[PDB]
Amino acid sequence: NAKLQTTVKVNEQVSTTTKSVEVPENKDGVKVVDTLHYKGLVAGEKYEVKGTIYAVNGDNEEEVKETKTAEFTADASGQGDWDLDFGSVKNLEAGKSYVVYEEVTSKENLVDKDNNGTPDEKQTLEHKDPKDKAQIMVIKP
Repeated sequence: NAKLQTTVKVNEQVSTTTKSVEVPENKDGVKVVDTLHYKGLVAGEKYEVKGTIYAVNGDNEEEVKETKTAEFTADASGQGDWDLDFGSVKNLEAGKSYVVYEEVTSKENLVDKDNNGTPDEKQTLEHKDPKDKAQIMVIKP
């Protein structure tokens, strides 16, 4: 029911579903922000987010380059955007591609998974797509 899509922004360049940003190499730092587009969350609840940047060659993810955790609050309508700011990310190398993965977990138990009338499980979302262009940056010279 709940869905998570993501959009990576590098400096002012924004990846889309049809076009990953091609970013001129700057090993001293490029600013990376990932927007989480969520739907189907519980209004006003806190959620813990863990974002990861991986070097990606095909479907195979290589090393983790960067990690960032944060706590957000779900919009009143249970759908909206969160910005996870990785800050200045170093040593993204020309000729390589990097993908952002997101993991979302409610602070509180919200799901009655055991069908006992009581929330007993956290609501969990994830977007870990190595082929999602919207979450990919390509570094160029």
